[PDB]
Amino acid sequence: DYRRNVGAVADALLAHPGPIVVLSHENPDGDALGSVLGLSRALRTLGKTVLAPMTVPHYLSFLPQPGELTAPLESWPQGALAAVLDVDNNDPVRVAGADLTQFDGPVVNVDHHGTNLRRADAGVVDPSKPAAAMMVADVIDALGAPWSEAVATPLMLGLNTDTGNFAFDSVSAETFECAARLRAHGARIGWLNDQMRQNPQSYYLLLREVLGKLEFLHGGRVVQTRVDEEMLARAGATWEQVENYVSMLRNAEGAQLAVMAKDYGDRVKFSLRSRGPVSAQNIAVALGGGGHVPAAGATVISSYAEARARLDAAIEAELARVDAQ
Amino acid sequence: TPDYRRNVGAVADALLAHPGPIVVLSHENPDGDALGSVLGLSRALRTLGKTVLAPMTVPHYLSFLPQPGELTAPLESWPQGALAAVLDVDNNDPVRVAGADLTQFDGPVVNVDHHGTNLRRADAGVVDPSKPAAAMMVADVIDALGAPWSEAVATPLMLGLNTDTGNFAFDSVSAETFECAARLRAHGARIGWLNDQMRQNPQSYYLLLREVLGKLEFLHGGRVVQTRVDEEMLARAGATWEQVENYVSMLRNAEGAQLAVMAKDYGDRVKFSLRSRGPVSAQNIAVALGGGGHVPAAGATVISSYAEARARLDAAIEAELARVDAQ
Ligand SMILES: [Mg+2]
Ligand SMILES: [Mg+2]
Ligand SMILES: [Mg+2]
Ligand SMILES: [Mg+2]
Repeated sequence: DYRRNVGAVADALLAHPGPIVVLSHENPDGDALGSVLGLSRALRTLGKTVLAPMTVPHYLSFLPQPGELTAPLESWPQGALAAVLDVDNNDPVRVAGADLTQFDGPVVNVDHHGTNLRRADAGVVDPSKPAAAMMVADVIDALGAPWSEAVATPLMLGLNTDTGNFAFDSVSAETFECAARLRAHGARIGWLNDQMRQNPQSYYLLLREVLGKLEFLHGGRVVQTRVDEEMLARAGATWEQVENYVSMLRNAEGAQLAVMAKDYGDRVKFSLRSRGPVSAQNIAVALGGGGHVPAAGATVISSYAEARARLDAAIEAELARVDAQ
Repeated sequence: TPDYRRNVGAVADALLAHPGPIVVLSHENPDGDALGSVLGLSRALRTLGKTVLAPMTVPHYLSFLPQPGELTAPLESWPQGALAAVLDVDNNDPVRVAGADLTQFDGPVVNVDHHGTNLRRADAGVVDPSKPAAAMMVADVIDALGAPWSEAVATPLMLGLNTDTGNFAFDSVSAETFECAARLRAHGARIGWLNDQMRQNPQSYYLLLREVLGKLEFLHGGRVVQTRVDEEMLARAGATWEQVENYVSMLRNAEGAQLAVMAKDYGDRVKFSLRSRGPVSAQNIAVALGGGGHVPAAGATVISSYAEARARLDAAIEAELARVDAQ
């Protein structure tokens, strides 16, 4: 069925005579941007007219060339087809650059999220692939293989970012084979990573702050850090940059729990990473929230001291969880 | 290539045919490729019933990878009838071969290496600088050995592949590099565990980073980034001078910067590491302080206090930028 559906997506794209609007999810990541650019370039080499509305984050701005990605679409072009990647088309609120609730043309979808409703004129959803870019590569082969370096490179970038440079346990042998194909097509791995290593002054100044509120507590097995808007003002950064430090704190030794705490002032908004025989969703269901399986995310509308005490009690609760299991 | 496959075959042949002990060696201060290649070949050779000694000193950050008592201390003499299997280094470069003294040995030597400077002289050998990790080539040798594959063999070879390619990020990564990773992963290489263990940072790392970042400085409008580390900072952090080595690179990553400078202040002298981009020559700046190097990567040791040294480094920086802009 994977093969048959990759084929149906590609056939629908090949058969479409009008413009093709290529879309991904709001706040696009490397997989989103990379899948949209790879598919867009492949379709343009075949002579398709493509619109790709997307707001490029700065750390990814080296990749698009002028006029490849546009501002959000005012209105849908006549005879358009929508190719939605790395997100569910049945979730318009999460699809950025065009409003799918105002469109009635054919819709095609390529996604690797298990939450997908699996409803489109032609679609392929495969949670066992760790990046939509892998799936888009298979579509491009099914389109007639319009390969070039310009197509391969953005797809390799999305393979990279969605697997954390081939570090996550989602990486299968098939993931590596796809990277081998992409490299043979010309993907510029060295250039990609020289570009992805660049960091703004904001990053360093904010990481000086983030580390300023760091403590190795619980006798040595839990780490905790904290960020306020003054710290953001002194670093010259934004709140969407604090989401690059909880990963580094999970990496601490002799520890089990790495807690980030965003302190807007009138509420605390947590990100609680962990590792080992400790779960971080038995603290996100012990003070409320949502997420994925090992992740977390809980908002306490109190001030700073109180929310942290609530969190510490929930952590001793996961501690009894460990003492029991 | 037939040459490559013939030499892989000759190396496996010499290993299978040898009746006595096989001493498996790599270079001093082993990296992930050295340890991972030594462990993969040693484990494979043991499933074929061979007597293997693997003398190696493992650095702390890699000590998760060997089984306890899998490696030995350096050999103070050679077992009778031994063969030396030298990986990830040239056997004609004995100073760099750690764990045994190859100038005292004249039994059979086998070599598996991927550096171009290798003299290519061994009783059986294969050198291929187009392979980005010796662990790739060791995997090919294990195929030619006929040894049973398993997670124990595949996992250490996967680490060497990771560490020598920078997690598949260097320009040396080829299609066949990824084809090798796929094959290792299919054999059970524990990719998640490996990257967990490689990102296990002691408290010292974070404290030292805070201190280093505490002295970070952006100068000349972002073009120049600069910091330093002294003994007080290492005392406060519980850190070593060794841990001050991944910092000149994290600084070169600063956007808009054409020059990164790290200064190590030992009380009586200051060692400067300089990296530059675009038109800025780190060499000219280093030569002005008494040092030198390549155009984008240079160094100098000034025998003074940090204050005196910094003033002279600022002066040398101003001249270089002034030359660049006047061009
Ligand atoms: Mg995404
Ligand atoms: Mg994705
Ligand atoms: Mg090496
Ligand atoms: Mg090597």
